[PDB]
Amino acid sequence: QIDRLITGRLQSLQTYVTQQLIRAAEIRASANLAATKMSECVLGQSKRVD
Amino acid sequence: QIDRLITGRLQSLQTYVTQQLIRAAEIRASANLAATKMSECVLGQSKRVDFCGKGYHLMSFPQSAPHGVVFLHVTYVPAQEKNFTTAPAICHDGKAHFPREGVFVSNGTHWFVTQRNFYEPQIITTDNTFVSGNCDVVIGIVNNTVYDP
Amino acid sequence: QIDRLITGRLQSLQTYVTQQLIRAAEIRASANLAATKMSECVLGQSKRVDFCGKGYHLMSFPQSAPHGVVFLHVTYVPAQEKNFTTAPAICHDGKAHFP
Amino acid sequence: TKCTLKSFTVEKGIYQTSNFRVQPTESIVRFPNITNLCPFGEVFNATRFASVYAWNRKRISNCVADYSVLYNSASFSTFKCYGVSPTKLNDLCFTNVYA
Amino acid sequence: YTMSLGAENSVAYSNNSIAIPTNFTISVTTEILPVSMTKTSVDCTMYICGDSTECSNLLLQYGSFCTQLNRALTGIAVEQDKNTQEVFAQVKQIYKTPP
Amino acid sequence: LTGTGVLTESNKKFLPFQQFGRDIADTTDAVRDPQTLEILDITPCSFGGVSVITPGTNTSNQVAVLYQGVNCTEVPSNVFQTRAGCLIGAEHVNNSYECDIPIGAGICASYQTQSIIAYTMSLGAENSVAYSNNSIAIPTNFTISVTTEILPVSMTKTSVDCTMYICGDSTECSNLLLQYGSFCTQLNRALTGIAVEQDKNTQEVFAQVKQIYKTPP
Ligand SMILES: *[C@@H]1O[C@H](CO)[C@@H](O[C@@H]2O[C@H](CO)[C@@H](O[C@@H]3O[C@H](CO)[C@@H](O)[C@H](O)[C@@H]3O)[C@H](O)[C@H]2NC(C)=O)[C@H](O)[C@H]1NC(C)=O
Ligand SMILES: *[C@@H]1O[C@H](CO)[C@@H](O[C@@H]2O[C@H](CO)[C@@H](O)[C@H](O)[C@H]2NC(C)=O)[C@H](O)[C@H]1NC(C)=O
Ligand SMILES: *[C@@H]1O[C@H](CO)[C@@H](O)[C@H](O)[C@H]1NC(C)=O
Ligand SMILES: *[C@@H]1O[C@H](CO)[C@@H](O)[C@H](O)[C@H]1NC(C)=O
Ligand SMILES: *[C@@H]1O[C@H](CO)[C@@H](O)[C@H](O)[C@H]1NC(C)=O
Ligand SMILES: *[C@@H]1O[C@H](CO)[C@@H](O)[C@H](O)[C@H]1NC(C)=O
Ligand SMILES: *[C@@H]1O[C@H](CO)[C@@H](O)[C@H](O)[C@H]1NC(C)=O
Ligand SMILES: *[C@@H]1O[C@H](CO)[C@@H](O)[C@H](O)[C@H]1NC(C)=O
Ligand SMILES: *[C@@H]1O[C@H](CO)[C@@H](O)[C@H](O)[C@H]1NC(C)=O
Ligand SMILES: *[C@@H]1O[C@H](CO)[C@@H](O)[C@H](O)[C@H]1NC(C)=O
Repeated sequence: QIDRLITGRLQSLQTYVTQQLIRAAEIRASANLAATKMSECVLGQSKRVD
Repeated sequence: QIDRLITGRLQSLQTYVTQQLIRAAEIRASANLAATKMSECVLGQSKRVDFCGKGYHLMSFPQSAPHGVVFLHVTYVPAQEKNFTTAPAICHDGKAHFPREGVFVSNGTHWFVTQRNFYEPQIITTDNTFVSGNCDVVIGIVNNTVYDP
Repeated sequence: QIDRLITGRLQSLQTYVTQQLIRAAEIRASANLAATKMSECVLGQSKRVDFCGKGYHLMSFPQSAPHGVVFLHVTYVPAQEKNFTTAPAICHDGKAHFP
Repeated sequence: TKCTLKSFTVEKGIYQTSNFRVQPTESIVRFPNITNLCPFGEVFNATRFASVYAWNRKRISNCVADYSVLYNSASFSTFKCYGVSPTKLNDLCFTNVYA
Repeated sequence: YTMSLGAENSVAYSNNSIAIPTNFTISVTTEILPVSMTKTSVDCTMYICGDSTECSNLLLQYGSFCTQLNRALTGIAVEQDKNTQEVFAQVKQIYKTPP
Repeated sequence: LTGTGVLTESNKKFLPFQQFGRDIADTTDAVRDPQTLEILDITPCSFGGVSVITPGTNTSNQVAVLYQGVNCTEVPSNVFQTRAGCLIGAEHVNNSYECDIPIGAGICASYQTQSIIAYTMSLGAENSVAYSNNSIAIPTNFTISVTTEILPVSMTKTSVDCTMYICGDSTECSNLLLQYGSFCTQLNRALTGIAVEQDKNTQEVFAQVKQIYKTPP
C-alpha cells in the first residue's frame, strides 16, 4: 500500500524532471538566440525587420 | 500481479506525456519561427536567400488557418545558372584587395566584380574593393590590374 | 523486493529515454539551422554579421560529413577598430534627422 | 552486421555490432599479515594439567586462532565438533573462546 | 535603499562608444553542425536486469512497454487508446485445502 | 572492497592511516596493499564496442574486425593495434593519403589491390581548399514562382484520461489505481502548460487502519 503511492509520486517526479529538462533546452535555445541577436545587432547593423 | 502491469502502463503513459510535451515545445518554436517570418517577410523585404519561400523575396501575403499561418510567397528562382571561377582576393602590386558587395567572377581571361544574384561584369576599381594588409597572409594570390578611370 | 528495484530502474530508463528524445529534438533543430545556413550562405551572400562563420560573409563551401555538414566559410574579421561617439539623431533648425 | 542492419546488402562503412568487456582472468585475495596468534600451544603443550574437578578456564580473545594446525595432526585421538564443522573453523569469527 | 527605476531610456543619449572597423584580415572558419542522429535502441531486458533470471521473469509481466519506448525513440508517436492488447486475467491456481 | 580492474604501481602517497582512496566521481581509484604498504591504482578494464570494417557487399566480402579502446594483448590474417584500438584483418602500410573510410580517431581504412589496408591521416590543414578555385553558380535568368508554406502556431488541447488508458474496462484495476494518488491531475496540468510544483507531502498521507481481525483464543 505504501509502494503504490511511492510509484505514483515517482511518476509525478519523473514528469517534473521531464518538464525541467524541456525548460533547460528552451533556455539553451533562447541563449543561442540572444547570442546571435547580440552578434547581428551590436557588432553590425542588421537589415532584418522587427 | 495487477500492479505490475499498472506500473508498466504508467511508464508508457509517462513516455507518451514526454512526447506530447516535446511536441508542444516544437510547436511553440515553430510558432516563434512563423512570427519572425511574418515580421521579416510581410512588414519588410528580406534579403535572405530561401527564407521567405524559395528564392529572393519580393512580397508576401498572410493567410489564416486553423492552428497555423499560411504564407503566400511571391519570388523568382534562378532559371539558368552558370559556374564561374572565383578567388578569395586579388593582388595588384601589394595591398591585396577583397571584394565587397559581391565576389570576384572570372570568365577565363578577365576578372570582374558582381553580386552573387545576377551576372554584371564590372571593372575592378578602388570603390569596389578594400585593401587588407599585403599579399602574404591572405591565402590565394592572383595578379590583376585594378583600374580607376 | 525485486519489483521495487525494477520500478526504480524503469524510472531511470524513462529519464534516459526522455533525455534521448530531447537530444533528438535538439539535433533536428540543429539540422534545420544547418539547412537554413546552407541556403543563406552557399546559395547567396548573406549580409548578417557573424552568421556564415565569424565576420562579414563573402563565400561558403559545403563539405559532407557523417551525421553533419561541414561549412568552409571565407570571411574577413575587423583587424583594427576605433571607438567613435554616436548620436541617435541630429537637429538642424527643427525636423530632426535620423541616419 | 546484416542482422544489425536487417538487410542482405551492407553499404560501405563502419558498423558497430556488439560490445567487448575483458572478463576477470584471475582472482586475487589480499589481507594483512597474520600476527598475534592465539596461545594454543600454552594450553595444548602445558607441562602440568589440572584435575577434572578443578579444570582451568583460559579465555582466548583478541587473536587469530589457526584451527588448521589442530585438525591436521594425527596426535589427537578424538576431534569431534558439535554445532560447527571442523573445516569451516577458519572461516568464522567469535567474541571469546574458553579452553 | 529603495530603487526608483525612473526610465532606462536615459542611456540612449549617453553617447556610448561604437567600434567602427578600419582594416580587415581574410580568415577561414570551419563549422560543423549535426544533421542526423545515430539510431539508438534500448534493450530493457539487459538494462533493468543484469544477468538475472527471476528479474526478467518478473519484468515479462510488466507488459510491452519496451516496444513503445523503442517506437518513441525511432520517431513514432505512442498511440493513446484503451487496453486492447493487455488483459488483467487470473487463473487462481491455489490448491484446495485438505478436509 | 570487491571491485574489478587492473592494478598498477602509483606515484601518489597516502597517509599512514588511510587505506584506500577515491576520485572526484566517488569511484575507487587507489588502495594500499595491506602487506607491502604500497599504493596501487585501480583502473576499470577495457570497455569498448566491436566494429566491422566492410567495403560494401557489392565489391567483395573481405572485412576487418575493429576493436575500440582495447588492446590486442587481452583480445582472445594480420594482428596489429592502432590509435583507436586493434584492427584484425587488415594491413599496416606505412603510406599516407586521403581518408576513405573513417574508422574513428585518426586512422582510416580503404580497399586497395584484393585486401584491406590501413593508413595514417595527416590532416595538415583544411585551409588548402580555399584557393581550390571552386565553381560558383551565378544566375542569369529568373522565373516568377509562388510557394505556399504552412507553419503550425497553436496546438490542440490534448487531455489524458488515466482511468481508461491504464485500465481497459476493468473495475479492480481502477480500484487499485485510485490508491496511486492524483498523478493524473499533475500530468494534465503539465500537458496544459502549467508547471508541476515541487513540495512535500501536504495532500497525500501514508496512513493505515489495521483492519486485521483478532485471532480466536
Ligand atoms: C607484512 O609481511 C611482509 C612480508 O613480506 C613484510 O614485508 C617485508 O618486511 C620485511 C621486514 O620489515 C622487509 O625486510 C626484509 O626482511 C627479510 C626477513 O628479515 C629479509 O630477508 C629481507 O632481506 C628484508 O630485509 C622486507 O623488505 C619487506 N618486503 C618483502 C617483499 O619482504 C611487511 O613489512 C609486513 N608488514 C607488517 C605491518 O608487519
Ligand atoms: C606442541 O608441540 C609439538 C612438538 O613441537 C608441536 O608439533 C609440531 O608442530 C609443528 C607445526 O608445523 C611441526 O612442524 C612439527 O613437526 C611438530 N612436531 C612434532 C614432534 O609433532 C605442536 O604443534 C605443539 N602444539 C601446538 C598447539 O602448537
Ligand atoms: C556547376 O557545378 C555544380 C557542382 O556539382 C554542378 O552540379 C553543375 O552541373 C555545374 N554547372 C555547370 C553549368 O557546369
Ligand atoms: C571574357 O570577358 C572578356 C571581357 O569582356 C572578353 O574580352 C572575352 O572575350 C571573354 N571570354 C574569354 C574566353 O576571355
Ligand atoms: C590600416 O588602416 C589605415 C587607415 O588609413 C591604413 O593607412 C593602413 O595602411 C592599414 N594597414 C593595414 C595593414 O591594412
Ligand atoms: C604576382 O607578382 C609578384 C611580384 O612579381 C610575383 O612574385 C608573383 O609570383 C605573381 N603571381 C602570379 C600568379 O603571377
Ligand atoms: C572601445 O570600447 C570598448 C568597450 O569597453 C573597449 O573594450 C575598447 O578598448 C575601446 N576601444 C578603444 C580603441 O578605445
Ligand atoms: C560620453 O562622453 C563623456 C565625455 O567624455 C564620457 O565621460 C562618457 O563616458 C561618454 N559616455 C559613454 C562612453 O557611454
Ligand atoms: C595495451 O595493453 C598491454 C597490456 O599488456 C600493454 O602491454 C600495451 O603496451 C598496451 N598498448 C597501448 C598502445 O597502450
Ligand atoms: C580549379 O581549376 C582546375 C583547372 O581546370 C580544375 O581542374 C579544378 O577542378 C578546379 N577546382 C575546383 C573546381 O574546385
